[PDB]
Formats: sequence, C-alpha cells, structure tokens
Amino acid sequence: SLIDMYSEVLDVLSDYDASYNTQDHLPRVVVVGDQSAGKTSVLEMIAQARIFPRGSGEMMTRSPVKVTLSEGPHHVALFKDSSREFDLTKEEDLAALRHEIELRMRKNVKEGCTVSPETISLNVKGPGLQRMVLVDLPGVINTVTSGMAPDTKETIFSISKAYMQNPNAIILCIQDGSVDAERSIVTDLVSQMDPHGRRTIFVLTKVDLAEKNVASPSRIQQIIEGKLFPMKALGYFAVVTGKGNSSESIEAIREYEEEFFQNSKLLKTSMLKAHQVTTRNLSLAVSDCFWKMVRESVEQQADSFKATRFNLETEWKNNYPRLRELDRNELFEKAKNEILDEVIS
Amino acid sequence: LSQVTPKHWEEILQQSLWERVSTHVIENIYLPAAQTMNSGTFNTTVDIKLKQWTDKQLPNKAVEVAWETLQEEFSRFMTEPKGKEHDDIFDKLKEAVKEESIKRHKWNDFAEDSLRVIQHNALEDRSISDKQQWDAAIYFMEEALQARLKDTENAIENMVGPDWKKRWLYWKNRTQEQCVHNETKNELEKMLKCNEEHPAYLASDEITTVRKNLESRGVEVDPSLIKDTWHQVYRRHFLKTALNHCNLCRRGFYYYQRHFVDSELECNDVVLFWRIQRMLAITANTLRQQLTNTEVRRLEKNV
Amino acid sequence: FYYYQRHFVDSELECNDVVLFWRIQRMLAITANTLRQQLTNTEVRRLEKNV
Amino acid sequence: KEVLEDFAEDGEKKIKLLTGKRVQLAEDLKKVREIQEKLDAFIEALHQEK
Repeated sequence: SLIDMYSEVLDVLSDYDASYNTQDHLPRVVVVGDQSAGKTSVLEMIAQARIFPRGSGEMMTRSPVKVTLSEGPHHVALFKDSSREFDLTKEEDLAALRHEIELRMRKNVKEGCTVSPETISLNVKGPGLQRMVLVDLPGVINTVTSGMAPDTKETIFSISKAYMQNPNAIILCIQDGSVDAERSIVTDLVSQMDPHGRRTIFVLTKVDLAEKNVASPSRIQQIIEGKLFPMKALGYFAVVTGKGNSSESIEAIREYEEEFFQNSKLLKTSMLKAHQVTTRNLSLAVSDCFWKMVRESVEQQADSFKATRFNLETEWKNNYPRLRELDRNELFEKAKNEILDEVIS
Repeated sequence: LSQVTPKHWEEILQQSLWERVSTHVIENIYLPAAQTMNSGTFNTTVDIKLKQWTDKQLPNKAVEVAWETLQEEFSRFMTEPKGKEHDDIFDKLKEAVKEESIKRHKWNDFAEDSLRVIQHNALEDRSISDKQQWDAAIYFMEEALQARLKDTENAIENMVGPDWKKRWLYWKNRTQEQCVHNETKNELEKMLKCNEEHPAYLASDEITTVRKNLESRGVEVDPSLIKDTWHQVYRRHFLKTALNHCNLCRRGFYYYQRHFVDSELECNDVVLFWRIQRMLAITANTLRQQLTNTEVRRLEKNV
Repeated sequence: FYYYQRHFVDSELECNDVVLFWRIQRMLAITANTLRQQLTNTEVRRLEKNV
Repeated sequence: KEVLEDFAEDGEKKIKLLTGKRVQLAEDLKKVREIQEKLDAFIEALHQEK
C-alpha cells in the first residue's frame, strides 16, 4: 500500500541520483549479520515466509536483496524486473522462488568477483504484513572462504557502510546468542559507527540455545538493558530462530518460541521485561518509529522537490520561452519529420 | 498620529525599507549573478535567489521596518517640545507608558504570510508598459549605483590617496605603501584594458605576472595585497560598465517595445530594478494601510 | 482637483462620485493585470495536461 | 525510412547524438516531476488512512 509507493520512490531516487546526495535523506533499515548467526531466519520470520536459499553452513546470500513487505490480497512475492508472481502459501513455489533468487544472485556477479554490490528490489506482498522496507546483506565471515573472492569480505563491509551512511537509516544488528560480544566484530563496528545510539537496534538470535547452554543471566540482562554495551540505544530485543534447522516451518518456530518464552522462568521472575521479547513487539515498535520518521522526511523532500522543479522551469522560461520540452524519443520524431520536409523542399 | 497625509507615510516607509535591504539585494544577489555573461542563466540565478530570500526573510524585515517607522513617529510625538509652553511634569509619565507600551506591542502574525504571496505575485511580472516607468527605473538605478560607487571610491582613495594634480594642490605626499598601491592600480588598469571581459576571480599565474612587473619597478608586493586591490578595482570597473550600459539602455525602450530579443541591448538589469521599484511602491502602500487600520486598535488596547 | 488637494471638505464640491469611479478604474486595472498573469502562467499547464 | 527505423531501435546512438542543454533540462524535469508525483500520491494516501 503506502510502503509500495515509498519503495518505488526509493528505487527511482537511486536510478535518478546514482550518488547518495539525496538518498541519504530518508529513513532506511540496514541489517548486518555474521555467518550462521540466524540473519536469514530473522528476515524470514519478519516476512513470515522462507524465500531465501538455504545451505548447510554455506553463505547462500551471494548478492544483496531489498525485501519489501507490503499489504496484498495474498501472501505472494514479486520481482521488480519480472512480473512472474510467486505464491508463498505453497511450498513448491517457495522452492522455485529460492532457486530463482539464487540464479539472479549468480547472474549479477561480475567477472573476477564472487559477491556483486548490486541490490535486487523484491516486493513481498501479504495481508497483515508490516509496512516497511528491509535490506538483506551477505553474512560477515571472520575467515575468508577459499571458494569466494579475496575482496568478498571487503565488499560486504563496504556495502554495509554505504547503507549505514544515511543519518536516518535504522541499524538492525543480528548475531548469535551463544557467542560472546567480544568474539564478534559486527557489534563493535555498530557501536563505533553510532556513538549516540539514537537509531541502533540489536537483535539476538538462538536465545533458546543460549538458555539451554546455561547462559549467565547477568550478561543477558545487561545486553537487553544496555549496561554491558557502552553504547546507549533506544532498546534491545531477543527473538528465537528455532533449533537451527534449515527445513523447519515458520509457523512451528513462531509457536514454539511463544510457548518457550511463556513457560520461561526468566520472564516470570521479572528479570527481563515482558514487552522486550517476541517478534510481534519488535516489529510493531520498528514499524511505528520508521513510519513516523518517514512522514517527517517525506514532507521536507516534497517541498524541496517542488522548489527544485520550479527552478528548472524558471531556467527553461528564461532560456527557451518560445519552445516546448520534449524527451529523447519525441525529439527523434521531430528531427525525422524535419528531415522529410527538407527532402521534399 | 492618524491625522497625517498618507504621502508622508509612504515616502518614509519606502526610503527606510529600500535602504534596509539595498545592501543585501545588490551584494548577495545582483553581484553573483552579474558575473555570468549568459542572460538566461543570469535571470535564473536571480529568480532562485529572490524566492529563497523572500519566502523567509522579506516579511520579517518589512515588519521590523514598518514597526520602527511607527515607533519613530509615535515616540517623537510623545516628546515633541511645543516651544516654551511645553510642560515637563507629564514627560516622565509619557516615557514610562511609552516603554511599557512598546514591550506589550505585538504585530499581526497573519500579515507576514499574507504579504509573502502579495509581493511574490507583484515581482512575478516582467512587462513594463509605461515609458515613464522605464525612465524612473533608470534614475533609481543611477542613484543606487552612484552611492555604491562613492563608497568604492572612498575605499580606493583611502588605500591610494588623491591624484597627483590634486595632491600637489593640497600639498599632500603619498606614503610608501600608498605609492605601492598606486603602482598596483596602474598594473590592474592595463590588465583590465587589454581584457575588457576578464573574470572576477583571479589565478596564481596572473599574480606572478603582476609581481614580476612590480619587481621590474623595484617593488615587492605580497599576493594577498594584489588580490585585495584587484577586488576593489574590479568593483569600480564593473560599476562604471553598468553606468555605460545605462546610457545605452536609455533609448532602448523602443527596442524593448518590439521584443527585440535578438538585439544585444538586453537591458535585463533595468527590468529587474523596475520590478524592485514597483514592489517597493506596493509594499509601502500596503504597510501604510495596515499601519493606519490594523495596528491602531491594538495600540489603543495596550494603552 | 486643486480643491481636493487641500482637503476642502467644507467646500460643497464634494466629488464623491469621481473618487468612487477612480477606485473602480484602479481596481479594474489591477484585476486585468492579475488575471493576465494567472492566464499566462497558472492555466497554461492545466491546458497542456488536458490536451 | 530504413535508417530511421534502425536508429530508433538503438537508444544508445540517440544518447550519444542527443547532448545539449535543452535535452538535459527536459530529461531532468521529467524525472523530477515523476518523482514529485509519486511523492504526492504517497503523502496523500498516507494522510487519508487516518
């Protein structure tokens, strides 16, 4: 609905302005994750459909994908360059869509590289879906894979930094709950790049696995309440991505996560706030904050665009008052007609 | 205070408002746009600058100017000495009430928004149907140019001094620095004479050429001083060039009447100044009417 | 006009009608210019769009 | 006629041949106006939901 137009506006802005002079004035959602950190599961959980390719420890996400969630009569996903609709309600179409996405990832790869910086806009429709735009990025690997290009890690870092360059962009960090914050570089980079924390949001995965590992409650509470981390963010949320299997259904994972947290002793002991868990609470808070920032930003952009267009029109009148503006195609038609006239003359 | 002829109010308001914004208009808008030799670009830059300034700064300045003029007349009438018959016991009370009333004064907030559109449409016109209006704009431009030229001459005279004929009459001797500036002026004179359409900005190699000619005269001058002298010389030269343009454009109304766009006598500056003069007349009349009607009731209420 | 220039209100030559007609004539001139500008700018784009 | 048809099917040649102030101004105005129209529709639809 509304987010469909917002996504279209962003796409046209990128095409019109190759640089980020104007693209850095609108809010955005940036997602950065490590290897096997459940970044794909979290994005799939929000989209309520497993549309990304799955691999046994291999980084299937070889190209960034701009996943847009909108309001639609049916839960379907549509490519920007292709009109072939894919029904996410059927598992057979989901598998075909995953293969198509992987094929698009390989096609966009240039010569001499493994991961291409090009981003593919994917419009995922569905009734009741949150109206927001998500960005999928390749996982950050501590050790460079032998089968990948030597600059793949640098390309991933550059893409994440370019996305984070927008002062209104919302940071969505994804890591693993079984790995300490000192063993991951992504959390350090996020804290360094956002000293204020006015837009940083941290997402922790495999919370059930961490609890089964007998994690210290103090560390979990400090992470959620922002004590261990020097940065002071708006808030912290924890979600469960299941048991880690690549074939588990989304509905079973969500139901299991809700039951696990309902019967969890930590929540009933009031160690962690009840509204700081579950994906529904996080999605609602992110959507409301993102939409409010979009509303203010779009008003400023609309006034600026109107003024800019007025200046262009004024220049046209001053230079060419007795002429009409035509595009490249129309000028070709006018030119050929003049040629035919000269032939007759 | 309301028994004064409207003409007196309009003359005071027009003169005060014009002088309050003449420096900003000429320096920040006219000068940057006049550098380019392309008329269409020149006009486009002027229109963009006008929109930006008018939408945010013009109503605030107009309100302050109008309120200040009202303050001058009101405060004076409170303290006008009526000869030897003036009483002094009431003067203390008058001043106390005057200060309190000024603090409580509050101009209409909706006037700024209304006037913004009013002068925007007034300045949007680009046709001069009256021959006398064209002549009036020329005279108005000449007065404004002469004032700026006199200031430029004063700065040049301070940096250099009187002419050798004049300094001999007054028995004044130039300082060593003054003579250095005079030699730099002669260099810049020859440079401008050869290239009558030199750009306003300077280049490093040009400074080296000027400095070497100074060394040929046994004078050493820092590049900073040369740049400052060049800026003043270019400003004076540009003003003189505009004056010559005014003389050529004096009989250009007939050419403009036939829309002789192909003719090189494109008196864009005259049209722009005429728009400013017309806008000032409308603004003065509108402020006069608002002062006579809108704010009188508020003044009475505060009293 | 000379009598009006001195605000001779006591004088019986109170040309109220002339002043009123002058106001109408001045209003017509402003209205004509304003409509001309609106026609030349405001409605040209709408005409092009409809075409 | 044959030459024009071949040229019409190749937009790259048109881009190389069509370089000028008028061409760029028209193209930029079209793009800016198209973006502005989308922004107006997005803003109006957003504000009409409530």
